[PDB]
Formats: sequence, C-alpha cells, structure tokens
Amino acid sequence: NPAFDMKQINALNGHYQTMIDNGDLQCASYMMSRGGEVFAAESLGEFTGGQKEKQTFQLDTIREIGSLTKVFTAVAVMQLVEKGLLDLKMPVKLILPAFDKPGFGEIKILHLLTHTAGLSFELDIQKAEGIDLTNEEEWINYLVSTPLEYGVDEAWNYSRTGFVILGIIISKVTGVSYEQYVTKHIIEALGLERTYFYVPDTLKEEVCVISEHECVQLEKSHHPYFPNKATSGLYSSLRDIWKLAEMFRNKGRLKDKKLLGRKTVEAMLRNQIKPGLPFYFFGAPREEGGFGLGINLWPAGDHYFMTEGTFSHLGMGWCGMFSDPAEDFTYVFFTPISEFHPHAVLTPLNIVWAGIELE
Repeated sequence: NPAFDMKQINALNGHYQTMIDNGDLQCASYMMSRGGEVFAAESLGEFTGGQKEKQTFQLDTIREIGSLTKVFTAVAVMQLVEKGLLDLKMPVKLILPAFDKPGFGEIKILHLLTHTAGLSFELDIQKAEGIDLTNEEEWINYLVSTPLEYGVDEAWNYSRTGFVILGIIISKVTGVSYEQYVTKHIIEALGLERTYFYVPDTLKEEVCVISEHECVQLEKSHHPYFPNKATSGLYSSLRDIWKLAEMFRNKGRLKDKKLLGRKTVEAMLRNQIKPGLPFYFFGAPREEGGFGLGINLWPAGDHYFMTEGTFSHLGMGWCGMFSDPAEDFTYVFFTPISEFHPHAVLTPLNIVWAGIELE
C-alpha cells in the first residue's frame, strides 16, 4: 500500500547499524512516508556527549537541526511576502539603513534567500573586539564594515550571514523577535510538538548530544556570536521535520494547518538561480544545481535515484529533509556525526529510493 520494497528497509537498517557498529557514528534515525502516511521509521544506536553513560536514541529524541533552521527562516520570509510586508525585490537598505552604502545597497531580499548576495560564508568573530555580536545593531554595523566577497548575482555562495540578516529583517517588520515570530507562526502554527529554539529544562535530558560543544550549547540561552538563530540553532525531532517537508510537498498545508499558499510554495520550489552562475560552497567550487527560495533542488535526477524535482536541505550535525513530489515520497533523517561522511549522510538515499514501487 505504500508500494515499497521492504527488503530495502532491512538494507537501510543494516547500513546505518554497520556504521554504528564500526564506530563511524554513534546513532542514526529516519522516517519515511508515501502519500502522507509514514510506513517506516527507525532509530538506531545510542548517544553520549561524554559526561554520562550512553542513552538509547529514540524516534522522538530531540536533536539540533543545524542548517535546516534556514528553511524555517525561508518560510517566515515568505509568509511576510504573502502579507505584503516584504517584497523580495526590496533592497535590504530599505529595512536596515546601515546597508545604504556602496555594494551593500544593491542587495535585495531575494539575493539573501538564494545565496546570491555576494556575502561570504561567515563573519570572522576573532576580529570583532569590543563588539557584542549578539546585539543586532552592533552585528549589522560590523557586517557592513567587512568587504563583500562578490557583487550581487555573480555567484551562488552559501552564506550563514545572509540568513542572520533575514532573521533581523523578520524582526524589524513584525515588531517581535525572530524566534518569537517563527515559534508562533511556523512551529505552533504547524503543530510541531518537539521543536524549540531553546529546549525546556525538563526536556534537555531527551536531547541527543555527541560532543562537549553540544552539551555546553544546550545549556545556553543565546547563540554565541549571532543576534538570532535564523541561520542555525533550532532543536527538533524526526516527526516535526517530516511535517515541515510534507507541508512543502502539499504546497503549504498539512491537514487543517496552513502555513503558505500553494502558489507561494511553487515559487519557493522553482529554480531561482540565473543559469551559468558559478556555485561555491565553503570556498570550493560546486557543481551547478537548482536552488529555490531557501530550498535546495540538488541532489536530484542525474545519477541519483531521487526524481528531478526532489527538494531538500541538509543540516550540519548531520540531518536531512528530502521530498520527492513525483513519488508523493518524503524521507527525513538524523545522523549525528562530528564530520560530514557521505556514506552516512547521502548514500542511504540510494537505498531508500531504490525501494520505491509503483502504486
């Protein structure tokens, strides 16, 4: 009825379990659905941050989603476009007057959402002495004192700072904090039950941590060097990231809950990058690839088994959200691991899509 070859579930479980058994990572979990109905989900392994004995990784374990936070930021921006409070062709300087200067004055909201604003990947916090980088105005002023790496619409260059700026813009036009906005209008609005910018004290013991850094950050109430958590920092769960992916696949709604109109989602899932633009990632050139309004359209097609049109975002940590509208199919996963490893993060997608059968 899901029309899925369950021998591929056995293969998927053994793949993750083998990496766990060999010490490549501590734990892994996944959730997969057809037509909005989860038919396979599993959690494997155990976790420890180093300070207590290993704990079983469960399907409802809370885990930081890293880069996947940017997808929440993208939805928030687009909700404000639906309200008429933002237009993607607005120059950033219209909202943040510090951008009213050469170079920065050409950046439009659309550029930030598509990683084409010319911003570098990161800001060097080591050179911000005497600046409180958790203060919005001090962070913006530091940002605009640092040279742009490219002009606008010259390159796709994945940028953390682009989405911090989007968080500030969200706060400025709504009159609440970025986190308050997303919590009300996306997290609560979609019925996400284990998703938090800051995990309640009573639930912190149910959070997967695999390193000293993660333990320390779980106890903090702010991001260490950004004024918001719009680029990274959300904690979530499989089911909640599954709901987010399904919301996109269903073009903006999940049963009775509606976050976006269908025409808005169609725009978000359409390639927005000028063809021929070079792609850079963390300094290195990357294969061209479609990119939507904060949503990745690669990997898809080509030698992958995911159908062209599959949309996704990976999250540092690592985790991932993949949804293939042509097969009514969604796969979300957590592979907590200290360093990206394609055998853990990407190769399992082959196993999964190879099990899809004709409905």
